[PDB]
Amino acid sequence: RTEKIICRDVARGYENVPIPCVNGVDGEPCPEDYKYISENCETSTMNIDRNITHLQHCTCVDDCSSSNCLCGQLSIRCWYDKDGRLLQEFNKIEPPLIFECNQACSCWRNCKNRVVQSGIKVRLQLYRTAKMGWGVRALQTIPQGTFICEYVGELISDAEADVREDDSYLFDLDNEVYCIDARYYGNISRFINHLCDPNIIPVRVFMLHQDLRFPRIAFFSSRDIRTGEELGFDYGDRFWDIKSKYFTCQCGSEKCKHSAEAIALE
Amino acid sequence: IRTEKIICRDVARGYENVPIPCVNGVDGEPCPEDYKYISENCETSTMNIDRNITHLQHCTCVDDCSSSNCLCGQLSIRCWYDKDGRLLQEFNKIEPPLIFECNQACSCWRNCKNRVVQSGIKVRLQLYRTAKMGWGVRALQTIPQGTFICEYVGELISDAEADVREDDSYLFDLDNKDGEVYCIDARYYGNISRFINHLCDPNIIPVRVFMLHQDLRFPRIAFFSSRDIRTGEELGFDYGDRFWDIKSKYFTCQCGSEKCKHSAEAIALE
Ligand SMILES: CCCC[C@H](NC(=O)c1[nH]c2c(c1C)C(=O)CC(C)(C)C2)c1nc2ccccc2[nH]1
Ligand SMILES: CCCC[C@H](NC(=O)c1[nH]c2c(c1C)C(=O)CC(C)(C)C2)c1nc2ccccc2[nH]1
Ligand SMILES: Nc1ncnc2c1ncn2[C@@H]1O[C@H](C[C@@H](N)CC[C@H](N)C(=O)O)[C@@H](O)[C@H]1O
Ligand SMILES: Nc1ncnc2c1ncn2[C@@H]1O[C@H](C[C@@H](N)CC[C@H](N)C(=O)O)[C@@H](O)[C@H]1O
Ligand SMILES: [Zn+2]
Ligand SMILES: [Zn+2]
Ligand SMILES: [Zn+2]
Ligand SMILES: [Zn+2]
Ligand SMILES: [Zn+2]
Ligand SMILES: [Zn+2]
Ligand SMILES: [Zn+2]
Ligand SMILES: [Zn+2]
Repeated sequence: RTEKIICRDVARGYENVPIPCVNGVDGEPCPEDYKYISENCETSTMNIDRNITHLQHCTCVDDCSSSNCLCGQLSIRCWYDKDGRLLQEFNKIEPPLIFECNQACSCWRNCKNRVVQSGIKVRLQLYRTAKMGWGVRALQTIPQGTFICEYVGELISDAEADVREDDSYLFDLDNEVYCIDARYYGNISRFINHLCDPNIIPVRVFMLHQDLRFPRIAFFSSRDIRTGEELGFDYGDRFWDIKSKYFTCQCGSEKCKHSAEAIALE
Repeated sequence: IRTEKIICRDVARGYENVPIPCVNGVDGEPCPEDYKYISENCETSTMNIDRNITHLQHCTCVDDCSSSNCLCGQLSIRCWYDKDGRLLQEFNKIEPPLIFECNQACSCWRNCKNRVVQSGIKVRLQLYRTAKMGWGVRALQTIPQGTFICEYVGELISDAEADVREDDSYLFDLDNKDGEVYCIDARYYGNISRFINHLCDPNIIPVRVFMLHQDLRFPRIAFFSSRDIRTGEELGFDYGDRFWDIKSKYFTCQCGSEKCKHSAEAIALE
């Protein structure tokens, strides 16, 4: 069975690079039961605080590579090396909040503290997996620490999330608590699966606003990733505690945490 | 015999598609820094802009949105951009129509033909010291008629706020004929447009445009060339008789055109 290219770019040109879709596994057509968006949307009054005088910002006259950058200090330090990658000493288990530079900073748009706001740079592909439906994999080697993509979707309150009947695309910001629901509106990140041996991590980031209701979710590689490797992050125990009553994990890792065999041993 | 100095390689600090340098060959005035350059409109208090994605009108096109089926074109009466991204010749240059560009709710691609203003500055511009009008903006290249130049960017404020500030040197009135009145004030936060002088023989026109939202209270202001512009020519638009009927009480127009309407030479004729 050939691996049919079925969409040249599921992002319709909204990302820096195309995201093709292929399926060499079954007959499932290119997913179209959602609206691809590259940035978060709202479907009720959120009124994100965008008051430019409310932004904390830096006064740097360099490239914001020094430890005196206020934006870096709000992040404990700027965690981006010279190439835009997270430092090796970055805490991949309890990631800090990242405050990037913004439109109030005196620095230039290309300073060292602007990785997530500059968008996707790696070649990704939406593909049909063997056991998990659609997935996302790398079309290039990706060094550890590289920004992959943002979890983009519909901004909704925790109360609205509690009413909705499909939480398969719901990312809880864990702040009043708000969520990103990618069920109806989403980007490439809604197709990234759970892996008990993840290779990307979510990190909360502020960029062009600092409304603490709405951190933005940035995925970075937690290790070097080989070409063709599926991308995945740890959906978390709360997800699998709820979803256990319906299905079990198919990641096939020797340290799988939620497989039938694994849960049966409990 | 003063030589021209380059005093900033990009007043936009890299926020635009292209750098916008500033030069002075006229006096000792340094690069203006009494404002904050921003590439997009800002808020200093809650405007409650309607950004509900389900309120967007959008098209269902699969092509490059060049057909008459495109709803976004229809909302503008038609799509007024030609294949090159220029406003059509028959486009009304007096009371122009609202332009509704395609948006994130449309099914078309980000590169369709109805996305000129949201794609940003493409022509090469220069901030320079004029002889009689302070700073101005001039073209570094030929600019054919109909080309998008830049957006009037600044701080969104209410009518009542504008009336408190009593300073319209950098104030653009959106002139919403229906309901709530808002202004763009580029005094404190602005982009290259704040530096565009008034000309009695103008070569650009402002056009109200909607892009990522369709809150009719907050059209965005897009400047397009109203004629072919030659390299070196200062850009300017007609500030409007209302501006001068207020300001001529204080100073006269220095555009120096034979068709000047606000000169001292012409102020004694009527
Ligand atoms: C589909 C999306 C992946 C599953 C999704 N993850 C998250 O919400 C989530 N929030 C957070 C993290 C993570 C994985 C972190 O790592 C840290 C944090 C960003 C601070 C907060 C999820 N978990 C759920 C639990 C119950 C009901 C629905 C659920 N959806
Ligand atoms: C300094 C900024 C350029 C002067 C500025 N122009 C405008 O507001 C303005 N609005 C409009 C157009 C124009 C020039 C149009 O061509 C048509 C339109 C876009 C529908 C509405 C101005 N004029 C004023 C008159 C009185 C008090 C303050 C003022 N500010
Ligand atoms: N490790 C996993 N084991 C089994 N199913 C998974 C796993 N990870 C993701 N899934 C499936 O994918 C859903 C989560 C989605 N966000 C991921 C995209 C999904 N695979 C799709 O094709 O749309 C889950 O509700 C599961 O149906
Ligand atoms: N036609 C004109 N004649 C004389 N002064 C003008 C003319 N057009 C603009 N100006 C001056 O520039 C102001 C408008 C500004 N938005 C333009 C930039 C301004 N020249 C500056 O140097 O900052 C006016 O209040 C005047 O001070
Ligand atoms: Zn800095
Ligand atoms: Zn900063
Ligand atoms: Zn910076
Ligand atoms: Zn597993
Ligand atoms: Zn269309
Ligand atoms: Zn459209
Ligand atoms: Zn379109
Ligand atoms: Zn004049």
